[PDB]
Amino acid sequence: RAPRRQGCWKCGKTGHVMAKCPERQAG
Ligand SMILES: [Zn+2]
Repeated sequence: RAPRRQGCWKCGKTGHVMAKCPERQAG
């Protein structure tokens, strides 16, 4: 899943997305 949304689809930053961001729930 390439970073097509340019960064997370919630934080708004590259280098990681909503799947790799530091806060993606992950329960
Ligand atoms: Zn991020």
